[PDB]
Amino acid sequence: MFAWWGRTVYQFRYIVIGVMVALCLGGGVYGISLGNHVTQSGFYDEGSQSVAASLIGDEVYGRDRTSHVVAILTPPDDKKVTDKAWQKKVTEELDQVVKDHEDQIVGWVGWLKAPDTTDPTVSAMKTQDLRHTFISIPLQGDDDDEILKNYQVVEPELQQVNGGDIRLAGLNPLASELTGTIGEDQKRAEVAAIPLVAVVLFFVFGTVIAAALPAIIGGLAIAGALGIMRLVAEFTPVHFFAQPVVTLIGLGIAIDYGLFIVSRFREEIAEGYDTEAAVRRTVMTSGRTVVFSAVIIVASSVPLLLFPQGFLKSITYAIIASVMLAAILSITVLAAALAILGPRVDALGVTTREEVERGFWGRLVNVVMKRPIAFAAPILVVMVLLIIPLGQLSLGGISEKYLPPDNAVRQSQEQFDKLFPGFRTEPLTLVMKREDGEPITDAQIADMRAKALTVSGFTDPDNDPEKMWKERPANDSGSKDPSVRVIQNGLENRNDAAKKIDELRALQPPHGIEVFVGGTPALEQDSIHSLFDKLPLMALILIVTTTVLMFLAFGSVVLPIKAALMSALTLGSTMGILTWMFVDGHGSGLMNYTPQPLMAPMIGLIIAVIWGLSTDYEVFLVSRMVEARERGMSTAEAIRIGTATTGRLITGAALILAVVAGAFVFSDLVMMKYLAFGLLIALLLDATIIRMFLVPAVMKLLGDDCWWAPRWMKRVQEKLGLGET
Repeated sequence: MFAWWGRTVYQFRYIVIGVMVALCLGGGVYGISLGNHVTQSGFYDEGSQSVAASLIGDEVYGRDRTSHVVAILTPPDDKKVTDKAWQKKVTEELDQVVKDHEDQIVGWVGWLKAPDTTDPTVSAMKTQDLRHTFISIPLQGDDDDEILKNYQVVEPELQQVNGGDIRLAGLNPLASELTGTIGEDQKRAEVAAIPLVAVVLFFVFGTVIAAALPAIIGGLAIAGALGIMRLVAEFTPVHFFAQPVVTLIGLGIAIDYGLFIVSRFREEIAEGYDTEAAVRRTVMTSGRTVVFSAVIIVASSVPLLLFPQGFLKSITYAIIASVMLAAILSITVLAAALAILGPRVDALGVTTREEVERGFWGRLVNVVMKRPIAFAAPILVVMVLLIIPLGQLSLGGISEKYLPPDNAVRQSQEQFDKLFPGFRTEPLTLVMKREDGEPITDAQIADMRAKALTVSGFTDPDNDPEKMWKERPANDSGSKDPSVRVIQNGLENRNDAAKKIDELRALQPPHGIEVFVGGTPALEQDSIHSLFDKLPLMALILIVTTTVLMFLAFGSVVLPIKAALMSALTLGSTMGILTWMFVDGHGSGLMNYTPQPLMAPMIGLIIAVIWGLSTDYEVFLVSRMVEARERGMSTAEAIRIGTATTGRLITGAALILAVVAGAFVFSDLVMMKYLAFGLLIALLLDATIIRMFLVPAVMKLLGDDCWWAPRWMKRVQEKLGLGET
């Protein structure tokens, strides 16, 4: 058991050193190079009819690659686009890029390719003043990654047209801007964070090693996480911006764990215990808390596996492997290292009031317990207002509003969207499939169109129903099948989408043929519906699982349901404050971002994380309160000893959470600013208001009830082998 590994680490000291040092360099080269090999197109389309209709549509008519990049060309010296010499010049320039990238571009299409054309919409492309015209440059590729790599192959030559004066916007210029914000945020973090975390560590300690240890743990952590994921990638892959967030969160709570390990070790050394005895009780003492915290986090993450998605699933998978690897390094490499040197790790030093505050905390807790209603009244009245704002919530999807207002690409896009209205559309698709496989008659088409025309409220920009519900264009790379045909059309107001969506699904097609209703508005409204359909069951599993787990940690049945209710209150209050600052806009002008609806599954993730985090700190605290109560003594003694042996710990764990929170205020990315700020604010509010107000008051209210426990449940607890408090 632990005694065995205790003696084995001395007998195998040489190989654990040779392996773990070899592993970090090996994991570094294999990790920095390889293992992240997953696509970015496909984290949201999961099941439903709209996705089947999208695969069938792409399979028959072929993927449409014209809506990738739109470049706006402007002649210098205020010359108009009708200038013929310039057009020839840029055409040769265009032909020059066509000469250099035949393997990436199919070709260019637009009014320039046919100045004298009878096509209405193309004559509607030129602006009424004949001063601006934009062209589309489709690129080769079967997925967005190959496309992006082609954009990076062509961006130089495309950015060199018009003597360098050319603004590049669109899908690929934006994807490039996003991943570049990734690199800017990583480097910003490594040049703003490692010095800040260096001075914060140096200002809390007095010896170099104690402050240098969390950094050593941090470097080994990312190396071992990249190695874990390299092993994970043979079965399931991990991707995205969601990886650095996983490294900052894991490295943070991991430093918290090693903070509680260095603190408990210094404490046992100061009481006068030898290294072995101290390490054995700290091991079990910490390890039992980490095991409880981990099983709690697992119960917080598995329900998402009850309802799959993708991006979220990959993150919950990353969290489980990150917390488990953190616990393993906490109870293996670190504990052994601290065991050999011991207190002479603090010997050399930099050669070249905590008790007064702890007493103020004791006098203040005695004042609170002395006049509790003066605290209970304001807290519970503060409670009603938390959910007032919660009701206001709206749910939406991704769009160009997701970037900061000073980004060049967004303004270029907004200019395109105001200069050339009507070209950008999000249409609903009517995918038609016959099971006989035989062709669809012209009459069957005029009949389907007449029934789609029996529903009002659908856009008609031409002002003519004969031209409505056109057939989709057939590209030269689709397996044309007369068994499938699709017609599409946008909405005048995306808000009537929900109403009209129910009208589209309710239509009865002809006898033998089947109709599929698709398009991006339907996938979004079906994920929204499925989430608000499975939200009650999610909360149900979350509550029953956390209550039984607390019924196992504690011996009571009322205390777990009480903590569950107070954790639900904290949850509701957190999402109510978030809706109160992100939906109505109070605070948007200062932090520089635009208020808009949130992506619901991210609110599910934040609820699970906050719940598990507050529960872990509740188990750590009441776990020490119960250990002291189980050691005898009166209630006031157990209270004082608890809020005395941990005031300095919860204070340092808070300083740490604030340093990391300042690193997430520097984490950039607007949708990351909303999430990271939500977690930081709620975490500080709960960890400085909820725990310290609610706990002393509730325990006081219970009184002697705090110790009751059914007899058969105490024998069950004893029959499993648990109770080494």
